[PDB]
Amino acid sequence: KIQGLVRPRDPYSNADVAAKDLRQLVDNTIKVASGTPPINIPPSMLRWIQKNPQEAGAVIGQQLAGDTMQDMLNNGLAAGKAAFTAGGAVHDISAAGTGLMTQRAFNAAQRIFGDRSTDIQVWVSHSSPLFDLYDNALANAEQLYVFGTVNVRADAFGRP
Amino acid sequence: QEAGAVIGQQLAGDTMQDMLNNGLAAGKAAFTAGGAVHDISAAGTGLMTQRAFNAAQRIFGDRSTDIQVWVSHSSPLFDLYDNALANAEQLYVFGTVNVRADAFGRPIIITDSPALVSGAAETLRHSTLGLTTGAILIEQNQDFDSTVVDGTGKQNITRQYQAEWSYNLGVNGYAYDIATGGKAPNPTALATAANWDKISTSIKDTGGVVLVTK
Amino acid sequence: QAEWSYNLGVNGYAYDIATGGKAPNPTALATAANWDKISTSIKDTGGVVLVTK
Amino acid sequence: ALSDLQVFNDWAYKTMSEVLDQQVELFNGATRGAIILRSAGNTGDLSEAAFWA
Repeated sequence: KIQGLVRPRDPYSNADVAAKDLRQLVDNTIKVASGTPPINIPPSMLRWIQKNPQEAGAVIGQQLAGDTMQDMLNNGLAAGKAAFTAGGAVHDISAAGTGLMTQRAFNAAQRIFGDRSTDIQVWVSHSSPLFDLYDNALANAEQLYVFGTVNVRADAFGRP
Repeated sequence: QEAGAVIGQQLAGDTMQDMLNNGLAAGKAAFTAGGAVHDISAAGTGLMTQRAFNAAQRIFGDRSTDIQVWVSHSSPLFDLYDNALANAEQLYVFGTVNVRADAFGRPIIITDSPALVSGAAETLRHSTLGLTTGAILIEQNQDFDSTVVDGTGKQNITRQYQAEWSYNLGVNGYAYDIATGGKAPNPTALATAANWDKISTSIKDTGGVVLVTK
Repeated sequence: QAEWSYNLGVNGYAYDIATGGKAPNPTALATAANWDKISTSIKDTGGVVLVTK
Repeated sequence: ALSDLQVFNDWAYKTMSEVLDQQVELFNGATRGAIILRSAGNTGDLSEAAFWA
């Protein structure tokens, strides 16, 4: 995006105007490789206990499917966390406060996105923060939570 | 030639932006000069339970229904949102927090206009201006001129795209002061006060009221 | 033995493979200076981290 | 193995033109007529208009 594309051009004047250049930014997507340690699956042990040696493979794939998904998600979440911090898209409330406030924090995140605050779609987080907000809902200093409304998962700004 | 298309799409965006910003800055100054300015900077960030809106609505005494909108920056909105998050006055609930209303049937326009923010940190202020029908007038003169000069003599030719145009802007009930302004005012002259003469006999005749908040 | 690979990309951010490495480990994925801010506006970039003790 | 082989990575020229990020669509209906944009203009650095008081 060329900054300062529109100048306050005015007549009754011919002052020198500096020039600008056209730049091209580049996007990026790194590739992550993952493997599995050699799983010792001798048929002898299964046969001794009267079990199909093929069961060893069945259990391998069962856990592998979940593990592979976990690896991709955890890697994606870690990459996103660092990316945002590197880009400056980060707000610290650990020093300025404690735990998770009653949706007062998400308001500060709205400040970060300013006009485009609506762009934020989800609130991917850990279990602890939620229980902290649950405690905030159960300890609503401001009277806006009733017994039936304290299990909400919204950020009071229409975001899950 | 591919650069011409991106130059064009960015131009259109920046032209609409520039016109809007200049209009907002000129409107703010006109209301301030016409006395349609209210300061809540001392009373916190303002928008307190939207009482600042009410206090600014007080300016239009008999017919405050003329103002039916509230143009402002994003920060004031989240300040009011943060206020809605803590109902010290018990006037809000978990659901009634993300609201764009001043409790008087007026939408709160949100825009990151540099003409709506002044100063930094403590000096930083936020101007929420409420407008009537036809308060801010913008009229493009459609005098656009465009010539690309291919600078030569250098190792590589380098085109020099240049574009020039103009647009007339005015404030309902207000008149630009050339003596304090100029024949061709810059954004600064449009934003500075004393550059707008109040013509309407009464303030309610003029369209627009600016509410300055911390 | 099982082996697989997948690409990872964050909106408005370019991985610094120079610092991250040709095959970055999950510690490099979280390592700072391995991500480059691209979109001039932070609003253009997608996502924001909120550190809460 | 892969060290012997040569990688050429991947690249593209989407040339997506980053544009203004600020919301400036506030004209006519957008502001309920409060801020209006008129395609037509007027001549002369000034445009006076004498109306009765």
